[PDB]
Parts: sequence; C-alpha cells; structure tokens
Amino acid sequence: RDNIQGITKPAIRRLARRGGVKRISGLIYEETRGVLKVFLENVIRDAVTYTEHAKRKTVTAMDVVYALKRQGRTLYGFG
Amino acid sequence: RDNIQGITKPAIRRLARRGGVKRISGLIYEETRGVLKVFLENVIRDAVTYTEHAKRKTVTAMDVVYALKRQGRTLYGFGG
Amino acid sequence: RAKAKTRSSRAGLQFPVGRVHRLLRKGNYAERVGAGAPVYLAAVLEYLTAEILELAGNAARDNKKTRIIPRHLQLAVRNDEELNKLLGRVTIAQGGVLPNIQSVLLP
Amino acid sequence: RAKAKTRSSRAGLQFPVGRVHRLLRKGNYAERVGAGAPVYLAAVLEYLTAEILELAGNAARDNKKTRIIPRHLQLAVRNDEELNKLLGRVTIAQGGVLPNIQSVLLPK
Amino acid sequence: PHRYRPGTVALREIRRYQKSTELLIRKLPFQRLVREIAQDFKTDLRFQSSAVMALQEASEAYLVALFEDTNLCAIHAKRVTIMPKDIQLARRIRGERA
Amino acid sequence: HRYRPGTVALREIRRYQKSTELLIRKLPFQRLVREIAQDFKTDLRFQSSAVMALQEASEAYLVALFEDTNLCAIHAKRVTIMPKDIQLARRIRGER
Amino acid sequence: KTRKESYAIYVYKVLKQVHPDTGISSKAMSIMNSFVNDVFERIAGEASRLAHYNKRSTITSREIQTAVRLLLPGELAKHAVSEGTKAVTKYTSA
Amino acid sequence: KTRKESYAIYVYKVLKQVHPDTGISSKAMSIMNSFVNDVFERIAGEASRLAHYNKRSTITSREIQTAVRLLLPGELAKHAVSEGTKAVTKYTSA
Amino acid sequence: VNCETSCVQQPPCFPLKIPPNDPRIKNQADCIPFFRSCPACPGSNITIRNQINALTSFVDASMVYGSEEPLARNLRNMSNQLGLLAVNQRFQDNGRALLPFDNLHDDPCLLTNRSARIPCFLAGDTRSSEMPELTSMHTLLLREHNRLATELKSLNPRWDGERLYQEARKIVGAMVQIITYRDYLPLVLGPTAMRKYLPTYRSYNDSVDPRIANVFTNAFRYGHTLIQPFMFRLDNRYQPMEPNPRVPLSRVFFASWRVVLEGGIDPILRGLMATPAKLNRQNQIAVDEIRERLFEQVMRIGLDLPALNMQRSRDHGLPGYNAWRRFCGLPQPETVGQLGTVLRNLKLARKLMEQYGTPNNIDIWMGGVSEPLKRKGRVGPLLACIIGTQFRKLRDGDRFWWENEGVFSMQQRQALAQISLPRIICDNTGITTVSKNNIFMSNSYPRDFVNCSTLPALNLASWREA
Amino acid sequence: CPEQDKYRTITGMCNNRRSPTLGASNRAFVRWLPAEYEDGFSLPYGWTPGVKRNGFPVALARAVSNEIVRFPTDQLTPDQERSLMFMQWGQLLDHDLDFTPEPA
DNA sequence: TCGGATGTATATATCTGACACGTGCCTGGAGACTAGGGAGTAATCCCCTTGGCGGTTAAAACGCGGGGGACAGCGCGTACGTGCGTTTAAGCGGTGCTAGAGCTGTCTACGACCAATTGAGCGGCCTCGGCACCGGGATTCTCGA
DNA sequence: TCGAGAATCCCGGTGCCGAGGCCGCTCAATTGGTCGTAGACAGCTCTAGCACCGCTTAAACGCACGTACGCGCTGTCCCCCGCGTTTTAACCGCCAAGGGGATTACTCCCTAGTCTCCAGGCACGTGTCAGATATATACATCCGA
Ligand code: HEM
Repeated sequence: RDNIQGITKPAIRRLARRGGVKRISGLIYEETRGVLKVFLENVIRDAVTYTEHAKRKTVTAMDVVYALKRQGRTLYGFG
Repeated sequence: RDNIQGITKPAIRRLARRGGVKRISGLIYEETRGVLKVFLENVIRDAVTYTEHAKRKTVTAMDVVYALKRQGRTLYGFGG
Repeated sequence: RAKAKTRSSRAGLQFPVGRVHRLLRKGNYAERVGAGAPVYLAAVLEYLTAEILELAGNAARDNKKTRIIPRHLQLAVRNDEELNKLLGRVTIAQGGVLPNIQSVLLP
Repeated sequence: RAKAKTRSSRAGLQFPVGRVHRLLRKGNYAERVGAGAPVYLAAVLEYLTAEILELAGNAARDNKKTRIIPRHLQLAVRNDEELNKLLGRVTIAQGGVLPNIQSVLLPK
Repeated sequence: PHRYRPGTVALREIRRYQKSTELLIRKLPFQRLVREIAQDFKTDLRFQSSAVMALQEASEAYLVALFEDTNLCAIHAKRVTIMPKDIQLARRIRGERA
Repeated sequence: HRYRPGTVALREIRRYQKSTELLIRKLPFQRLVREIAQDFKTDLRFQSSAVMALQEASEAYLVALFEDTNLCAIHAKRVTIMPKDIQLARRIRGER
Repeated sequence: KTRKESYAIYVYKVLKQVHPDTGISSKAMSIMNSFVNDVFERIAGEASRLAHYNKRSTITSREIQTAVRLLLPGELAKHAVSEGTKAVTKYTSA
Repeated sequence: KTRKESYAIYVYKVLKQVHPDTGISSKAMSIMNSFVNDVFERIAGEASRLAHYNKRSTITSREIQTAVRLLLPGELAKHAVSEGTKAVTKYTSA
Repeated sequence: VNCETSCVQQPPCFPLKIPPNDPRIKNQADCIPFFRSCPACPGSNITIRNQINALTSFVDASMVYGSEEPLARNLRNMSNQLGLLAVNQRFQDNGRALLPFDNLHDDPCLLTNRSARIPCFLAGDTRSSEMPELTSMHTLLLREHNRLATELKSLNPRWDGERLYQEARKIVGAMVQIITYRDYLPLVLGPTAMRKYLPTYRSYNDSVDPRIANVFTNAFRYGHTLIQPFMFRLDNRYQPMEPNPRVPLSRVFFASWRVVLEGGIDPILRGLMATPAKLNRQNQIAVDEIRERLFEQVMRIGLDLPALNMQRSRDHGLPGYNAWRRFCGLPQPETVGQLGTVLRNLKLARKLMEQYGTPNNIDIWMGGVSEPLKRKGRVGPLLACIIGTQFRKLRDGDRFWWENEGVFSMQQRQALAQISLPRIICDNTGITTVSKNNIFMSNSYPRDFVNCSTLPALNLASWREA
Repeated sequence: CPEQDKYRTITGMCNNRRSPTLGASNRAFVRWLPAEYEDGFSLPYGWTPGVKRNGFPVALARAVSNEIVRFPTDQLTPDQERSLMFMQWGQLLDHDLDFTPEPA
C-alpha cells in the first residue's frame, strides 16, 4: 500500500501556495511527504492510544481532538 | 537605573562561546540585552503575581520556579 | 416558597452560573468551591464569548453575509493580537489562513 | 495486628507507595484513586530515576570524579535520545551544555 | 499564443488558495494514507468521517505553517526557491527535528 | 608572538563549553532583576535562591538562543552571527 | 437521544445581544462551544494550581481572579477581571 | 522547624543500588527531586484527563499505563510500562 | 444681531427654523436661538473653517485648575504659603469649603431665583455652574486638592507653597486620569470597544497626535440621552427629603442657590449616587425637559438639546453618517433596507429616510444616538469608535501620564492606584454611607451602599522627601 | 520650551517637544475628515434654503427632533445598570477635555 | 615545519568545608473494619461505516520550449579577534538590624449536604429564505513591443 | 504605453437544504436549614534579607593592527514553470449490509472514612576525606624561517 504517493505533487504545490511559497525545488515533494508521514504517525498513534483506552474499535473525532491537544495542537470545530 | 548595561559585552561573548559561536557581529549585544529583558520581564511578572496571591512581601525561589513552569521552561535544582 | 430566581439573573449574566458551579464542583479542581467563584468564571466566559462573537459578526458583515462561518471566526481570532496570543496553539477547522505574501516574492 | 509493612516493600520498589497514594488522593485529580495507581506511578518514577542516575554515574566515572555534580546529570540527559526528548523543555541548573562545534567553524 | 511569465501563475495561485477555506488535498487519497498509517498501530480499525476530516484539517494547517517557516528560512538565505535544507532548518529551530 | 584570528575564539569555545559556572556577574544581575521587579511591586524582597534561579534560567535561555542563531548563520553561508539570525530563530521558535 | 448539554443557547443569547440580525451556523456553533470549554478548563486548572500552592482547600474569586490574570494576555485579562468583579458584586447585592 | 519532605532518601537508595562507589552532591539531589516531582505531576495529570474523558470518577492503573504510553517517548515508555506492570503484579501477589 | 432675541440668519448667527405644526411653538416666524462656533482663522477665504478647543486636550484636571495663566493664578490661595485653592469667603457647607464666586456682566445664576441673589461658581471651566450636581463635583475636587495639600504640608513641613500646589495639582490630575480610564470609559465604550481602542499602555509616543477631533465635540454628546427628567436630593437617611425631594429639571438649570442655601452639596451628591440614569432607547431619545424645556429662566424660550446638537454638527461642517461609518470599517447604508439593518429598527429607519432622504444626509449626532447601544456600553459602534480613538490619542500622547516614567515614583504610583471617587466624597463631605466600587454603576440604596469607614484613604507617606 | 520641566504647564505647553504648539489650549481642532460644508469651506449644510445636499434637500433640525427624538415623558425608562454619577462624570470629563467657544 | 611561544593536562602537596552518618522523636502511613455508589457485565436499537456499481468530468500526468535564478569564480573594504596596559567594582569576610516568614491559639461563618418543587433547556418537527448554484456582462491583471 | 487572451468580479433567477421558531417534558437548578471545619484574625519567635565597610584583585575597558570574512558583481546552464493532450480516478448518487456506538438495568466489589499506634523520616550535630587550590613539568598545539 504505497498510499503516500496519493498526495500528488500538485497537492503539495497547493499547500505551499496557501503557505505563500512562490517557487518550489524538485526535491521538496519527497521531504514534504516525509514530514507529513512523521506528523501523521505521531498524531494517529496518540489518537489510537486514546481509542484503545476507551475500549473502542472506531477512531472518533474526540480521540483526534485529544491527540492533537496532547501535542499542543488544539483543534476547534469537532468537539 | 540603566542596569541592563550590567550585562557586559565580555559576558555576552562568553555566553555565545558556550553556545558554540566562533564569530560575533557588533550589533548582537543590544539584541541579546533586549531579548534578556523581555524574558526576565515575563518571568518576573508571573513570579510577582504568584507572590502577591500568597500575600507575601518577599519573592521566593518557588515563585520563580512556578513562573518558569508556566512559561513552559521547567527549571531543576531550585525548590521542588 | 418564593418564586425561583436563577443565579445567572441574580448576577446579571446569560451563561449559567449554576451549571458553571456544577462543572467546577465535579471538575476535580479543589475540595470546595466558593459562592462567588462560579459567578466570576461565568462572567469571564461570557465576556470572552462576547468578544469573539462581536469580532466574528463584524467579519461576516464586512463579507456581506448574514450567518457566521468558521472562516469569519478565524479572521476574527487571527487579526487580534491578544486573541491570537490566547489561541496561539489552536487550529480553527475550515477557517483557512490569513492572506500574506512575502515582499520579495512580488514582481 | 501485625508489623507495618510499607506497600513499597511488598512491591519491591525504592519509592514510597503510601506517600504517592497520599499525593494522588490530595492532588485534586479524581474523586477516587485506585490501589494500583500508586504502585504503577512509584515504579515508573523509580525506573526513570534509576536510568538517569546510571547515566550520570557513567558520566562522572568518565570524568574521574567520585561525587555526582549537575554537569554529570546534564551530560547524562543530553547524550540519551529518549531522556533528551522527555526533558526537552527542562533546564538543569549548573549543568552547562554539550560540547559541540560546527564543522564549518573548524580550522581548515 | 499567450504565455505568462514563470512568476505570475504561482502568485495568482497564492492569492487564490489563501482566500479560500477548502481542503487542498484530495479526500480519498488522504483517507487511504491515514488508514495505511493507522494500520501500523491497530488492524481492522474503523474511522469516523469526522475523525478523518479532523486529521485532514490538522495536517493541512501543520503543513501550511511549516511551509511559511520554510519560506522564511529560504528567504533568509537570499533565495526564493524552497529547498529541503530550509525545511530541515525550520524543523530544527521549531524543536521538531532538534 | 601572535595567533591568527579564530584560534583563541575556538579556544574559548572549548574552555567555556566545559565549565558549568555562570557566565554573568552576580551583583549586576541582582541589580537588573530588582530593577525589573520594582515596576510590579513596592519594597519587594528577593531570596538568594530566587535570583540564582532567575540567573540560571536566563543564561540557559540565552545559550540555547545563541545555538539557534549560529545555526541560522550557518544556513546563510556565513560564519558571523547577526541580529537577523536572532530574529529568525525567535520567529521560527514562536517567541516573536 | 441524550440531553447533550452545551453552550448553544448562551452563545446564541450573547450573539443576539451583539448581532441580533446576524445568525450562526453549525460549525461556528461547534467552534464557539470548543473555545468556551477550552478557556473554562484553562482558568479552572490555573486556579486549582494556585489554591494547591498556598495549601488552600477552596477555590474562591481570588483564585479565579489570579488565574485570569496569569492566563489571559494583556488588557484582555484586565477586562475579564472587571467583568467578574462586577458580577460578584451584583450577586452579593441580591 | 516543621518537617519538609522530599524524595532525597529514595533517590540516594536508588543511586547506591546503581553506583555503590559514586556519591551525589546537594544541587544534584535538588535536581533529582525536581525531576521526580515533575514526572509525577505529568503522569497524574494525564491520568486525570483520561478518567474525565471517559465519564469515570477513578484513576486506576489502566489510566496510569495509558498516561505512561502517551508521555514517555519510544523505547523508554516500553521499559517503563513493563516496570510499572511488574510492580503492580507483585502488589497483587502480596 | 443678538441670537437670543433675533431670528434672522446672519453671521455669526445661524438659528433653527420652526417647522409647521410644532407642538410647542405655534408661530412660524419664531426660531430656536443658535450660535455658530468661533472660526480658527476668521477673515480667510482660502483656508477651510475650523473650530478652537479652548481647553488643553489632556486629562490634566483642567476643570479644577483651568487652562489659562490668569485663571489658574486666580484659582489659588495667595494669602498664605500652603498652596491651597481659592475658596468661598461668604458661605460654607456645614464648615466645608465652596467655590469662590465670579463676577460676570451677564450672571444667569441670579435669574433662576431673584430672591436668593446667589451668583455662579468659579472654577476651571466657564460652565461649572451648569447644574447643582456639576457644582457638587467641582466642590468635591477643590476640597480634595485642599485637603491633599494640607496633608502634604503636615507630612513634609519643609515644602513651600508653590511646590505643595504643584504636587497637589499633579496628584489631582493623576486621580482624574485614573478615575476616567478605570471606571468611566469601560462603562461608556463597553469592554470590546475599550479593549480595541484603548489597549495596554506601552510608553509615551511623541509622534501620536494628542489633539481633540472636531467630531468628538459632537460624538461625546451621547450623554445628552441619559439626562433624567428630575433632580433628586436625599437626606442623611437616603430618603426623599422635603421640601421638593424631586424637582423639575427646567427649574434646576444654572441655579447655584440650590447649592448655597440648601445645605451645601451633600443632598445633591447623595441623590447623584442614589438615582438611576435614563436608558437610551430608539423610541425615547431625549426627555422633553431638555428637548422642549431647556433653559426657561435664562432666556426667552425653552431649548431643544437634540436639535442644538444636530445643528452644531451641521454648522461645524462634520461629514454625514456614511463617511464616519467609512472611517471605522463599517458598511455605509444607501437604501431604506440597509438603514433598517444597520439601525436594527425599521420604523426608525423609515422616519430617518423620510426626514433626510439619503443615509449620507444623516447628522452625526442623530445617527450616533440612533443605532443601538453596544453590549455593556451606552454608545453605538460609530460613537464608540470615535470616543475610543480620541481617548487613545489623549492617553498615548501624554508625556506626563500617571503611568509614564519620570512623572510619579513607583511607590507613588502604587499609592495612586488605590484611589476611588467614593473615598474623595467621604474625605470631603459629611456623607457617611457611600456607594460601592464603580460609583458610576451603583444607583439603589441600600442595595449597593456601604458604611465608608472601611475604604482606605490615600497614603501620602510615600511623598516624604528627605 | 525649557530643556527640563517637572510639572505640566498651565496651557499644556511643551508636552510634545518636537511640536510645542501642538496639544495646548486655545488651539484649533484636528480633523479626521475634510470638512463637508454646503459650499465646501464656508456655508453649513442648510445655510441657504433650497440648496440641496448631495442632490437632496437639507432637513430641518427641529423637525428631525420633533418626528424622531420626541416621545411622551411618562414613558421614561430608568437605567438599571448606571446612575446619575455616570452622567455627571461625563459632563465633568467634557468640561475637562473639550469646550468649543461661541460668540456672546 | 622548527624554536620558542603561549597554553594546558598532569603529577605532587595542602587546607577545607560539606556530605555521609549517628540520634531523638513525632506524625503520618499501616492495619482493621463498615457503608455506599461506580462501574463491570450483559442486552437491545439503530446509525453510520464499508463495500460496490456506474456515469461525469476534474484533475493528475507526460512532454516540451524557454528563461531566470541558484551556484560557482573573483575581488575589495572593513570589522572583529588578539594582545597589551589601565581602571573599577566583583567578590569576600565580617558587622549589626529589624521586616517579615512561620508557627500557634480562638472563633465564626460559609460551603457541603439533604429534601421538596418547578421550569430551562434539550430533542424532535416543520418551514421558509440565505445562499451555493448556473448563465452572462463588465473589469481588469498581464504579456509582448 | 496599447490589443489579445485569460482570470476574476459581480449581477439576475432557482430551488434547496440548513438554521430558526415552536411544542412537551424531564432532569437539573433553586429554596430552606444545619454542621463544623476551614479560614480570618491576633500574637509571639527568630531567620535572613538588607545596608555599610575595607582589601585584594580578577576582570572590564579602551586602544593598535591586520587578517579573514561579508558583501557585491559576473557568467552558465539547467531546473523549474506554464501550457496542450490524454488518461486516471475523485466524486457524486443510490443500494444494501451489518458491526459497532450509544443506552438501560443489576449488582458487587472497591474505594472513602474512621480509630489506633508505631516506626520511617526529618532536623540536629560532627568529623574526615574528596576537591579546589598552588607549583613545576612535559606535553599540546600554532606560525613564519
Ligand atoms: C445633564 C445635563 C446636560 C446639559 C444641560 C447639557 C447642555 C449642553 C449644551 C446646551 C451644550 C451646547 C449645545 C450646542 O452645541 O449648542 C452642550 C455641549 C456638550 N455636551 Fe452637554 N449637557 C448635559 C450633559 C452632558 C453629558 C452627560 C455629556 C457626556 C457624557 C455631555 C457632552 C457634551 C459635549 C461633549 C458637548 C460639546 C461641548 C461644547 O459644544 O461646548 N453633555 N451640553
């Protein structure tokens, strides 16, 4: 399952344009994919631990909210 | 009353040497003094608030530790 | 007995002083909660809510809209120094980002 | 009755299980505190203390010193990845910094 | 045959995607990536739709902030092109890869 | 006899990264701390441990900021640290 | 079908005080509820720590006031304090 | 002078267990005590939040295990968890 | 060419014309008297006309000491060396001081009561004798300065008269600043406008303009919408005291005999602390004793205060409602629906539309008092904008700001941060029971009144010089 | 202006050292907008009858007060959160800051 | 690339002050019950999460021409490090003082807890209009000379 | 500074689904009384923070010089950008299933609370042995000859 390539080069370009990036080097996409993979791994691991404690098989939006809060990344709009 | 100048240039250069810096510019020192004043202002304001809530006239080291922990800058070796 | 009067009306607030007292009592904060602590907390919460609601409504009105969406709340929060400092590590979902382009990137 | 065996002696730990339970009950954490939370917390605290003290003693031995000073604790913390991650926002008084020099600044 | 200069469509996209609020990553590939990553921790997991959207919003906000810091790093080096070393420097100063 | 530039600077780096002693005179730091705290309270008294903790925290903070500043200077293909590296480090850190 | 309590009507009442013509959406309602919960928890935790530091078993308006002073940045805090003070005064009047 | 308690004796006992020939100073003792206090506070707070999130009114060893998993990074956590579990197991044996 | 008796619109007089079917005046030839404000540079056909602010823009207690050298010199006590303010040599309020009388060619204080023959009260402003309550506040501040100078002299015998007077003036100005910026303004602008327009003080910026805007003199008139219909006096028991516990306000304007010969200022201050103001509603803009019954005795007809305000806005050449909305990032209505949305009222919007014709034609005063009040404030968003911006310019542009370094010592600053208007009232009147904190917010006895022996007095011990 | 001073002057003089005359008493007002007179500089809107403002006639101020401001006095609503202290301090603060003189 | 030339880790004494230890006692943890309510365990309802089909078409991808900017020379001005001699408070060690932190005793008053009553708020159900939607007409930001 | 082509702004109908209003009712908030333990107040004790005083003296300060580095300019090319065509799958709209989230009833076992007591741990006092402090040595290491 090589789903990390699902985040295409135009998608990373759009995220950079929202961030104010005008020119992008060709090797940026792999680095951005690695950074996104690391961040998602951390947040999803925390959220899966939160789900595991609740003895649930479904990751709820509250689990993600608490996982983000534990990292100083509070998210509003989902509880 | 200009006690921020008590942070001398040799002291700042020693701090930078401890910080792995080989070469320094001449405008670094005033910037360092301003940054230090801002940091000390924040920490001391929090510590004085903690002291005032206790109705005490002296500022204990534990108030400083609480202030630093509030800024996310836990300090070990003083208090508990 | 006399007619019941809610504590929020006694304090002149809309946020529930009774429910705030209940939350402080079972919130695992201290053994005892004073009679003026819930009133103070409710007043502070109502003040902050009024601040953000006023700013978000102004943002929506300048956007020529009748309702409030998360974009307006994000614009309200991020355009205010004190509110941005308070909500500095806070993400508002579906709120986007503030438009900002670096000077040297312009033609 | 019987001889007052400390709960830590039964658990085989060097940290006070009873004192930990007392600080858990009076800490305003929950309405109730279980009988396994003190033992778990004491074990975790003792393990972390043992690890940092072992590394600090190694650092002191490498510096031909008998007593441990804060420099040895700082060297122990900053030479371990997990301890540096756990204590990333922690300042140790009189501990100094790790000796690092950028390769660009080295003579050539 | 009208052709803009190589530095105009990028700025137009910058202005276009900074005024919008939509999610800039396709939802199906992002959901597949999230499920693939979560397969490392638990198997046969289920995700609420709200959970996946929350993860997507958080990830997009994080990547936008990281790209702003990376832009600052690249500008500091008297550049306009975003290079990987700028990402590494931003993550190191932030305390992420430090 | 004379040493070429950058030699005694490296010697200072090696000698000061070894010692853990505070690198600021204690009396001027006490005076600065009292001067700052005067604006918040009247006739404030300070323990010795309070000012000592303030000094330790301030020195550690300044050293870490200087490490970040040196990294920023290295990024721009330079050897001397400048105030703009300090500002960039503070911005990326989030203190600004 | 549980009676899920939230600050929906209260935020709506404040909104009608501020913007009667202007309404609010579901996502903005969720964001306002999340913000209110977050600030409540922040102030409550700071007040609990303040009470524990001084070996006090109770949380009063003094602990809440000092928590507001510590947490809320700048003039925000001051304004909040004023509001709280006034409320308590009114609550003492009747 | 009233009694003031600290983990100093237990820290010294652990040190003597680890390095019998190596001593400790007083500033290092203060550092160790502050470290123990800080880790205790972190784990206890995380356990309290976990208990609150689940509409529960008791802090148990499951909450403490989840707190250790959440706070301690990587390999440390694993070992720590094992240590914790072992302790509880012994306290269940006698 | 007297506006009080002539109706021809000839400079410098520009009056108000009576429309047909007027409830009070049945004559079309009759007009409401009006005066055009003095131009800054008369006789110049190129420079745009503008007005002059006769008092210093800063919050320096200019109502107690004045803003001119002869007036400030005449307000002092030159018969001794204690640095006191000139006081009354003929009457006293139960042994307490009163403002000195002033000699005016046209003294209107004698018009209200021809038997008392009590003149007006002299103070730092010409209009100090407007109402008995304003006179009461002026007496309070003069007494406070005198008492402060006496206490400083007792504490520091080495100080001379001039130093004592200057120090007391500084402390009184700081007191006015603290009261205004800590109690009044949050209750005017509300928390939101006060926070947005008057943020945390940093330092004295010397490039910030400290002048008073021309709009402020017609946007701070929002207080004309809280003038209660009657004047209230209370006794020591805070009960309606006879004779005349409630007086029609048309009979109390410009009357100083009600202060001189009715037990001083104690009943008037007691009524001020224990009488609620008039709420501003979109249907009740101003009471009829100021809209129709203003200044009966001093002139030949009652005056229309709202009409005066709008006419002054027209004469000052202020831009309409839409432009002042365009300053503050607020939408500018153009049609009836937009005005109904902005003003939160449909009938009011229709009446305004019929009267004026465009939202751009709306006067600043009528528009400001038209839109609903801000939350916890008594002004609309545009008025809150104007007032907050003006007060921020006044504060940040003051070098001698009480919080600015080099004006008051840090110990002196903490001594000053403990003042309150009820404390001044208690220290300078016979009133024993005084309102609680935020005297501007307490109106009902004994719900929000306390025995004022518990309020700590000002500590001048930090003012000792060795 | 003196190089040093410990107290404010009577006229607010020398508070701003770069611009002494700015901020003092008897000084002209400042304008955040250019003045919109009837003719632009001299005539107030409504001075000359029949001269429309921006294309529409100038309303009579007394008529505006009659139709909009006027209300039956008996329907007065007291302010339950403010007292006459608020009104009096407002008038005192006016007498402090601003006062526009008019000819006798 | 050696002679000295500066700096320093090291082997050998030398006080010294602070840490490891012995001791008294005291107060908090341990043993032993009892009472009650929180959650552990089933059991049911539905809802919302997953898999699938199918038509649209929006977007991703491949290719290609070209231009601009990233990076490697190259030099010049300057300012920062290095060494030296003068000055200045840092530090230390004693000295005395009293402001306030800390402990103790009284007392009262205020919050926890209980029982009775009712209404504020929350969920479910219409309902209409704010707005995202589809043409379509201006409006212009830009590029190439 | 002006045509061509393109991106965006902004009008006008459309209907649609989401926000707002209304209706029951129930569980939580209010009203009325007591208890007693926490906190406010007053008083006494004795640390320890505070303010000179005198002597070294380590270090801060300021200067002369030159070498290494920051700054800027020049040239290449190749890597990035924008457009045209084609393909690929994201997306929307049912269709169906069913596994798990959420709710409800019973109980029983684990936790709070109370009473006694005794021993771990805190504060005290001490001496002796690692450690900072001199001193000469043998290296450790840098700069033109
Ligand atoms: C309570 C009785 C009051 C009376 C009788 C009164 C009377 C007046 C009058 C007659 C004028 C001049 C009208 C004109 O322009 O021709 C005036 C001006 C003004 N009023 Fe009031 N007023 C009162 C209260 C207030 C209050 C409470 C405030 C503010 C809170 C206020 C603010 C002002 C201001 C700012 C001016 C402009 C100064 C000037 O034009 O000289 N007034 N007042």
